Amino acid sequence: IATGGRVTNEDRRWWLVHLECAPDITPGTFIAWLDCCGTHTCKKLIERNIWTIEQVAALDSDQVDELKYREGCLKMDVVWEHARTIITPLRQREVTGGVESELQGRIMELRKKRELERRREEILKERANVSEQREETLRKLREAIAAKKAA
Amino acid sequence: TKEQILGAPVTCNFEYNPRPVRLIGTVMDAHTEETSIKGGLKVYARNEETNMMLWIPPGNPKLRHEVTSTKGSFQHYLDERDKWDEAWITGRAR
Amino acid sequence: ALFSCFRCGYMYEFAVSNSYCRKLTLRNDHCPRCDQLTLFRFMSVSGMVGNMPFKPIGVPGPSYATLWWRKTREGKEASAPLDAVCKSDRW
Amino acid sequence: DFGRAAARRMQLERRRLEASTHPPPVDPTAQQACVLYRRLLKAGHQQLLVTDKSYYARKVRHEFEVTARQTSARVRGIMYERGQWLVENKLGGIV
Amino acid sequence: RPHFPAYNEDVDRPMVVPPDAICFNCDKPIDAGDVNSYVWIPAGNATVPTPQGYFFHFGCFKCNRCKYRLGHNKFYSKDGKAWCIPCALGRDVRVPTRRWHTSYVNTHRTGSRLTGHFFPRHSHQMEFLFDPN
Amino acid sequence: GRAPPVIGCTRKARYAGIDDNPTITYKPWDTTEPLMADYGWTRGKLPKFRARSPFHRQQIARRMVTEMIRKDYCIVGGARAPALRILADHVVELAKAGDTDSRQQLAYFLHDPLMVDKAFDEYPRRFKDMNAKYAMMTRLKSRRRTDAVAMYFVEYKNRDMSDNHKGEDYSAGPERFFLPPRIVETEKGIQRPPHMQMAFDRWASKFKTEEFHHWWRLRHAKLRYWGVRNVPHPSDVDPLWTEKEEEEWHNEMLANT
Amino acid sequence: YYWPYNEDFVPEGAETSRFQSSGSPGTRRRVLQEYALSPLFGARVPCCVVGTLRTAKEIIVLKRDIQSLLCELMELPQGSVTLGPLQQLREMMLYRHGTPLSPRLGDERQLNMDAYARRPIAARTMMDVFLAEDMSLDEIVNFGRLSLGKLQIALNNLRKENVEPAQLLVDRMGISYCEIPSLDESDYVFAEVGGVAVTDEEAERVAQRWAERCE
Amino acid sequence: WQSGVHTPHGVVYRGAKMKNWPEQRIPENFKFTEEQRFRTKAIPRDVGTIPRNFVLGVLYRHQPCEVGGLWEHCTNDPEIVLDSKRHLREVLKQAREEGFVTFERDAISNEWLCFLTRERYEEVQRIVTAKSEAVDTHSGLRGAAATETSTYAEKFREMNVEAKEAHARRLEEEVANTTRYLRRFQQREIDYLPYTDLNGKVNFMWWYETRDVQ
Amino acid sequence: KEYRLTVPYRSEVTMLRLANHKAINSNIRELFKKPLVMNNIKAIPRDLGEIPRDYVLRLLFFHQPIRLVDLWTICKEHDDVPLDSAKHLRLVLKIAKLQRWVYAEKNQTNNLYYYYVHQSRMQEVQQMVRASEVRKKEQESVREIEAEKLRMEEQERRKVALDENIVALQNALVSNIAQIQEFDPGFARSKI
RNA sequence: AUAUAUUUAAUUUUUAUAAUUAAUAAUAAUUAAUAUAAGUACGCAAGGAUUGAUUAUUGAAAAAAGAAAGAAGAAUAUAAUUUA
RNA sequence: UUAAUAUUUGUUUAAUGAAAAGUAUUUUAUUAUUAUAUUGUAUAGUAUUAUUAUAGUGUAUAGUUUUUUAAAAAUAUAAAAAUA
Ligand SMILES: [Mg+2]
Ligand SMILES: [Mg+2]
Ligand SMILES: [Zn+2]
Ligand SMILES: [Zn+2]
Ligand SMILES: [Zn+2]
Repeated sequence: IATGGRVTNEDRRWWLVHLECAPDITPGTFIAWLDCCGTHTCKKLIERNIWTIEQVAALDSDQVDELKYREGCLKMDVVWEHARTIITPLRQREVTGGVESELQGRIMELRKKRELERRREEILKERANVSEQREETLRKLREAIAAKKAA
Repeated sequence: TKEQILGAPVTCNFEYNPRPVRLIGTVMDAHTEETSIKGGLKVYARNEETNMMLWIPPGNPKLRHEVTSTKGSFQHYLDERDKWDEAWITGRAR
Repeated sequence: ALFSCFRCGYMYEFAVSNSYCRKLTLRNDHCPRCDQLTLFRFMSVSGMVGNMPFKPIGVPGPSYATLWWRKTREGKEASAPLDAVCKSDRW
Repeated sequence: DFGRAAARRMQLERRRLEASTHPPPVDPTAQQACVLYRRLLKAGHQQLLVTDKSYYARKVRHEFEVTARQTSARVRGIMYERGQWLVENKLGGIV
Repeated sequence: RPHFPAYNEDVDRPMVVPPDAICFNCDKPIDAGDVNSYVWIPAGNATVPTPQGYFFHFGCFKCNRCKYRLGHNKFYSKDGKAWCIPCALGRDVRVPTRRWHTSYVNTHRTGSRLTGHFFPRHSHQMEFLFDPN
Repeated sequence: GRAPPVIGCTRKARYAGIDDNPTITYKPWDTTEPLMADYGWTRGKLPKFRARSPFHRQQIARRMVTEMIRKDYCIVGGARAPALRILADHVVELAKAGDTDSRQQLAYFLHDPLMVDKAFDEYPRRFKDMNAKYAMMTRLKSRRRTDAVAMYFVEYKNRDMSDNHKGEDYSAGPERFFLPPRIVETEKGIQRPPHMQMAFDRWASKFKTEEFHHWWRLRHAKLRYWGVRNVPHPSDVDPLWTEKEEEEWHNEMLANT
Repeated sequence: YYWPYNEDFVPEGAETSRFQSSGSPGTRRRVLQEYALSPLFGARVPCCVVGTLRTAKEIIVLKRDIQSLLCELMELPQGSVTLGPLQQLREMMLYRHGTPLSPRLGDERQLNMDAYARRPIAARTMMDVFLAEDMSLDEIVNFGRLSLGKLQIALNNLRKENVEPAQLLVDRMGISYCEIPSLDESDYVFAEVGGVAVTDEEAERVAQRWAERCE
Repeated sequence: WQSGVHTPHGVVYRGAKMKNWPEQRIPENFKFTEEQRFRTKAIPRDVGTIPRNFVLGVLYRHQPCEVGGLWEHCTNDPEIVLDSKRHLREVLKQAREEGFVTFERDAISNEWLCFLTRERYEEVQRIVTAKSEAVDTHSGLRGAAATETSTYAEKFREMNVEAKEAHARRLEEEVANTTRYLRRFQQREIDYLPYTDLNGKVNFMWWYETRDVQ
Repeated sequence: KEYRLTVPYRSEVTMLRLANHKAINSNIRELFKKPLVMNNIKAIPRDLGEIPRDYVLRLLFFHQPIRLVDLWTICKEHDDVPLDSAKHLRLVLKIAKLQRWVYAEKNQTNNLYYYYVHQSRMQEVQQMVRASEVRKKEQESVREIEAEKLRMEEQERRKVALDENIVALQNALVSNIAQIQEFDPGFARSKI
């Protein structure tokens, strides 16, 4: 993300609406997922013992200044703003997963699973029954051939 | 990312007269990671006897394509790649 | 490239760049089995160090001997006795 | 060849073993053929609104009488299975 | 055009100089790797004597009966000694016009390198690579 | 949608800007990584100095970077100077990264593993407090007489923060090319790393033999037979290294400690 | 041709992370509507942006004393003023105007309308000043105007001359600029999300859901 | 190597530690992304003379070994030089490439065992004897202590076969106990420094020291 | 002039093709491409005599007859073969024909090798090979006896190895006791 | 198979600024698919015209008034993305 | 005059004994061993320091160390897509 030099409400809304495109991202995921988090930034954060988006969001402005003007992290402000912007829905995902659960429901989850297994069993039962009918028709052909040979 | 997008089946409905065309084709390549007006998507769709390689641009109101796998399936991507390669080499007249 | 020791036949692999084209035929390298400096000869060919222009990283690729040499020391039947101690994918 | 080609050949061999275990479908007999014909005729006369019932019966008779007698026994069984599919799926969209 | 590979791969059966190594005409020890004064003729066989190829000194690669060089650089083993084809076939001793008591042969299997065992060795070794197992 | 008025990648002029139109264009390799850049006359590429081939150009670049890391500076000519400066920046970037892949890449590129080690030892601590532009390029007012090409002095910036080259004076070269470089009076008591000191001592003692004097006189004879002017006669030549000169140079080296 | 991805691009037997919530476009649109109507987290309104002519490497050592003196200037209890990250404005040779990374000037058109030019650069390193989150925008802008006036009076006194918090900020801390940033209007209301119009009742439902999640 | 990112939380390897490597605490909610886990690259361990000799000494102590209990035996060994199970696996792979040890599979228990090759068994025995003599020369004791140790050795030698086996089991379990106790007082620091050989290849030079921790 | 040579990053095969130096373990094909008066490559030393002769004699008396390609494939199928090429096999068979060991008779469209001149000596050599196989079986029985002896020797090795393990663990034990006595001798005095 | 002369195509490098005139590249006798006028006019009848629209054929053009011995990039597409 | 011309441009060495040929001031060229007078050892040719390894033995890892230049046309080679 460019941000043109400063993080704005449009960038925060961008991150918020892109949070849908990452359902498996928890508040405890690694720091390389945040935008503009290069290898230098990630190594400096690991030196600071920062392995988590929560630990990035819990940083202080003085620590961010130290990381940006004494360590060499250019987009440290952008990484920190991204973390602070996305940290609040991540806590909800971790504690309950509200936006992920209230829209589907365990009832619909189990319904989908049961219908999936029933359809998968029916697909094979169709072939089982058609093979049974084929064997029955083969036996009927054998009986008809025996009758014709007797005739 | 590419490693998690390529290989996913895509259901594409294209509004065409007199009846919209409905296809299912796996992702072969993507041109942009995040959403963008130049996003792009490369899809290989194979019908009963027809094999085609579509490049669907994003944001067209007539070309409604949806990714449904939610996952990558790199092995399925490799299988579809080999199928398309064999079909493309076969289709040339000799 | 893949090199073997002249005295014992110990084999190790290492890609050769454009700055070491003179040392592609014969390498004077320390041998771990002989525990001293031995002469190493060129055995099989690897792909390259750099990239061929407008060609992928796989082109050209190693020969069948290099691919076979790796598969005997690291693979399904090779790492199976070693997947029970550490499972290298993990620590 | 390669590892992927070897795996593909092994998968094809397994599929061919399964297909060889499975038998050729069917050569239908007169009794079940007439049963299917009666089912088709009754289903048409039950749900055949705009299509001429006479023309439908003529088409079914023509099929059962000439198409199977012209084609091979395997295709006869394929036609039998397809007629059963039509009976179960409402003549295949014949409105 | 030459129709033979270069840098023969010995991954299937490595051809290395043994620690103990005697001559065929001399039955005396030779230098192992410090000097290439010996002549190595490898063929990938453990057949006695001197498995995975016998060895000759440069000066002694000559026939043992007539003490002369070889015609086409091909010697004949005779009860543990190396003879020449005119000696083995029973013909008369022919003095060569060129060098007498030494033959044209390279050192350290350089002359016998373009022919022998290459990769792959057997057929079951290629299927080991192309199979996932 | 339609196509641009000029379709396909068409070579433009040297000073023509970008077009910013949809065009299927592929790069030869990933030039974003250090020491893997491409040479060309567009702005996205390094200025390709003259060479018989891209392979020869890469060899010249490798020897340039090797000598640059060796003696902390290099006087080059023409379009070689921007390429040398950018490649020195790339080397410093790899050294500050300090990965095993970075070590292996700098070893693949350089001609001297000892110089690879020297770079990875010195440059991190030397340019820890710098963001970019680790090398300085100065266009000299004197030109190479043979081809009238513009000369450029390329060096590294943090001279004082370095272990080697701490206090070295480049206003004038040493008395001999095998002698240690000049040192300012203020930094006379400086000390060098022992491994680099031993390497330099070995390379310098290489030239203290009589076979080198014979090579020197034979080079005089060769260049005189090849038509090169202002080359004296091997009878009039005199050795670069003698006993009394070596004694006083050893005295000065012990003074500089 | 060549495919851009080799076989070893993804290790066999390893699964990748999922890139969307569900395969259903309706559920996708509902989750997108939730995340679009969500309140803007991590968004703060600074009362004033304070800037100095020095560099961030020189101001980091004094950033805490600046916080204390700004608290004393606001006349608030100690620990109510928070300083944002230091932003070093781009050292520009041409000086395009209006850019967020452009160095500030000691003059504005509203201040000197009849002036044929502007005054030279007054700030090169800036920092936002945030109050407590419970404070309203009215109190925020009041404190901002108060600090602006006090710092302007302190700069005038310094210019006329050569214990007060403003005098300390101007002399010891080297602070030479203060501005009031305009309200950010970048976030526009999503009237429709995914083509489906967002009703007032659905917007209130999403607001209540997010309020309960924050609670 | 950290306890949370490279291994599940709660586990720890009782072995030599790397010098100046902080054992920083990783939160429990930490998880890697499926794509980020692929591109992780570990530093190469030391498969050199000291680690291979240590592993060969363990494999000579336990004749034969099994790949499961090999790490436990290495941890019980007093002078452990291995860093972790990855270092152990790399040293095993290097020994297999050099030909010191071979890997077989028992058809009874369906488990992989590590046997010593007949051609290299003599060199392994020589290495073990040299290491024993070095440990004897380095170990310090008074006259009475040396006399008591010699008497105990003579008694263990004069004991029977099964008596010697039971004595060896008791001795190795007491060695395991005293090593677990002494580890709390001192550890083994492994230090490394990369360099490049004349062939342009990058390899590390390693030092192994002992440092007291209180 | 070659594209592979002008390419900035040369491949290993491209660098091999530049190995025109007459040296040990060099590019033999690239050195053979140049004329014989330029490259010092003498004739190929092909070992002839009884060593390949008896081998091909056994392999041919087994089948009697086989074609040349079949003989070469059957030989290559084995592990130890004194023959390096089908041309070497051809030269050995030609020398054997000259010495009246094998004779080649042409069928309707091919030639096959037979043993008719030395058929009695061929059967004698076959019986000698069979007796050598019987002696190999007797040596395998002697190797089973020597393996019982080696099991006894391995029991002795296990005895000395457990003694070495005891004397080593006792040394490690006393070293750890000394260390613990240096640090906190209470535990050492408790363990005695 | 030759630039020697003529003749042409360019150029003489930010010129804040085309256009009073010289000279100068596109002056329909188009073709093919549709559909509408219309199932009209016109024919004894079967039949059945003329016809301005979309595609099809895929391009766009302005001459002379300013300070000149580097790369019109300080070059890895930023007018210095922190910099000792 | 052509001619501000064409042409040259010295930044990286993979190989080993004669004779014809060549006489270039070898100042004592070598310093010695053996034995035994005398005699002679360095550099081709194609009008040249030139597309050039004179193939008489013999075999070999000594790297057995003179090729400028910052964009263009035409030409010369080499490569040159999922079009045919
Ligand atoms: Mg001008
Ligand atoms: Mg001449
Ligand atoms: Zn070795
Ligand atoms: Zn001999
Ligand atoms: Zn002879």
